[PDB]
Amino acid sequence: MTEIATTSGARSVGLLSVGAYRPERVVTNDEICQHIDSSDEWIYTRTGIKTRRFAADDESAASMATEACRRALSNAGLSAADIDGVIVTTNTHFLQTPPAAPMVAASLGAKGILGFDLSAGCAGFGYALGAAADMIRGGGAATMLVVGTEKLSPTIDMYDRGNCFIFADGAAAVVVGETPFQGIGPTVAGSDGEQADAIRQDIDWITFAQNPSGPRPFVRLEGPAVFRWAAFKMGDVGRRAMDAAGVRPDQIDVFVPHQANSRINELLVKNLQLRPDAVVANDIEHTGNTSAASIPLAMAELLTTGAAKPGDLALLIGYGAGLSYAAQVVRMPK
Amino acid sequence: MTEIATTSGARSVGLLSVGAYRPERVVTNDEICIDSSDEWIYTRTGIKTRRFAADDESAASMATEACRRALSNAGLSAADIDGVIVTTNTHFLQTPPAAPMVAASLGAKGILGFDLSAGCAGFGYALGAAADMIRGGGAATMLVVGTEKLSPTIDMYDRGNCFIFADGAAAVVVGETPFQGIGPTVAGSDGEQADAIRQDIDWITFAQNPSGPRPFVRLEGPAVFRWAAFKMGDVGRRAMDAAGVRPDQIDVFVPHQANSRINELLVKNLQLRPDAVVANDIEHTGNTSAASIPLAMAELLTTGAAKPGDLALLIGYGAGLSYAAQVVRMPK
Ligand SMILES: *SCCCCCCCCCCC(=O)O
Ligand SMILES: *SCCCCCCCCCCC(=O)O
Ligand SMILES: CCCCCCCCCCOC(=O)S
Ligand SMILES: CCCCCCCCCCOC(=O)S
Repeated sequence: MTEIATTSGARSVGLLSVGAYRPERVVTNDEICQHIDSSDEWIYTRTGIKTRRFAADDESAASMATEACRRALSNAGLSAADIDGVIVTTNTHFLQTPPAAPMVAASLGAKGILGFDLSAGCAGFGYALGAAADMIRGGGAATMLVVGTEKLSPTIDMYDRGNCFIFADGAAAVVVGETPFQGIGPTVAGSDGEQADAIRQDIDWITFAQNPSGPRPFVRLEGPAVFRWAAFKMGDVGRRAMDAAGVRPDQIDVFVPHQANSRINELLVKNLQLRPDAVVANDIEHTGNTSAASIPLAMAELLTTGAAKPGDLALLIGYGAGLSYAAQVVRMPK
Repeated sequence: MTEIATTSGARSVGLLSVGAYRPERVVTNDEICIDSSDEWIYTRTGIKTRRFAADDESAASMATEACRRALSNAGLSAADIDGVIVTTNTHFLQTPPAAPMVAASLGAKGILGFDLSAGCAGFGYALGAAADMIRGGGAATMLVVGTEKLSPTIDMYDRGNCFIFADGAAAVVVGETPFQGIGPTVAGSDGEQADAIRQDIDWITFAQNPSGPRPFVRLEGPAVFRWAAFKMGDVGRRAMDAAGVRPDQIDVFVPHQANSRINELLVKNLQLRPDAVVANDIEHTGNTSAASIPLAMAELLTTGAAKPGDLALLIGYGAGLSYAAQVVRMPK
């Protein structure tokens, strides 16, 4: 009797730019050997990390996202008024509400634009990019920001000899809009809810809030279990992502896995059967693991250093918390 | 150089089914006092009773229950679903996310998913994101579930809001339909009013100073009333417009169940048919935030007021100052 209208947008969409923010404070391996019993040698060998970035007390996941978003637009040659919507992916927004997106949009002077927060561990970016590209193609928006942002510092147990030296702070943003040629492939994603406990906050905020003066929550990590899972399962994931995009492994110029751990990633590369000269992102060396923020920060570093060029066929695999993953083939931004 | 494939899913996508979960325990107006009354609370809010989830229940647990039912009503098993989006404001864990757990609990542990946070516009956005993913080729059928557990967030001395919030979850199955079943998403926000609805103290600042006060949900009634009542009429007009439907065509208005008086003014402004049906689940459900709309859809469908395939305007509004709207067809 009646018909609901249907819309459509751009066919091809891509990473118009990347913009990275990294906090002033550089915390060395040595400067954590205080509260733990190990060396710089030890930490570096098992993780790949040399130094990491720590945000200041007044800095936040939303402030850092804003400064990243600000830089992204500059690199894309656009102002806030060109943006139709922003998606924030984070694990360290410390308010159940309000969301971060609207605050960010307002900070940048695009106060009324659409936006939500996407939470999916370190698969957030892959999912957010997916949703963005999907929204623009459907005609929901034309140009979008997607920003991985993280203030992990406050959640570290400085005595937790298993993960204290892994997490760090930062934010990086990309611009997604119409492009001459297809620049973002299909999103390949999934989960493993059974191993949800592998990466977690040990105490929920409500339990804690009812008994405040007792032990406070921290980020907890079952290393071995997350290693085995990432290293033995993401190899296939990436192949599903290349297969979807219709690309051979030997065509990937740039590998940007989530910066969880250097050993893991090394193993992922060998598995994926890439070219001997594919550029594998290793930002983790001086950035540390920045969760949902890692992939875009990885991209930015590879471009800043000139090891990757704009237009390079890249493969992104995000993996981590909740045991979730998201992957896709893209063209390098900027 | 080298091509990247351009894929495409099914063009037309709708709501196959709705499924609701509401906790056992009924908390009556009387069972909460501040300095108020049954006739006081019903006048400003439209609430009579609300439901509270038990101490062993969660956002995630209710979501699963809701999904499981949505799945039953769809005539589908968890193996038919390609992904789940959980929209919530009360999953009290920074990580891991709720979606894979719900996925695990449903018995489809492998499927994709995430948590989408956008105040009470969460559902509008999550529905949008779903249809978009299905139309794009990344999923054939999906669950969108709104879940909420606001009981522990409420401050019993807050004469402004303590009687407003409740617990509950409701999910929908989205998938290929003979005709277009989800209108174009119409959304936006007002960042400059982020504090209108907020958690007064962040979790870390609280954790670093536990001898101070604990966080609670704080609300600026007046500012939230002005905004919602006098802006969301336009949003409704923009959503009906995108859907290529006239106001006088709408069978069912389902605004977010924030406040009956807000929603009362909205209906007048929207200039719908005298016989348009208005979501009032709030009377006995209360404000369940990101879950209100699907709950209201299920309540209307259970009640007979809304039939399957009715034309329904959805308008989600709330925290962050975020809004999301669409014209959908009624499921089941
Ligand atoms: S993919 C990496 C996810 C782990 C970081 C998530 C944020 C910290 C976890 C919460 C810790 C806390 O604040 O208690
Ligand atoms: S759109 C509804 C806005 C209020 C619901 C958001 C969750 C409650 C805020 C958190 C309060 C707390 O810290 O417990
Ligand atoms: C002593 C070995 C070092 C631990 C290796 C496990 C690394 C997994 C960290 C992944 O966390 C995420 O952010 S995901
Ligand atoms: C000026 C009269 C005040 C009435 C109280 C307003 C209630 C606002 C409820 C907030 O809705 C949300 O879900 S947030």
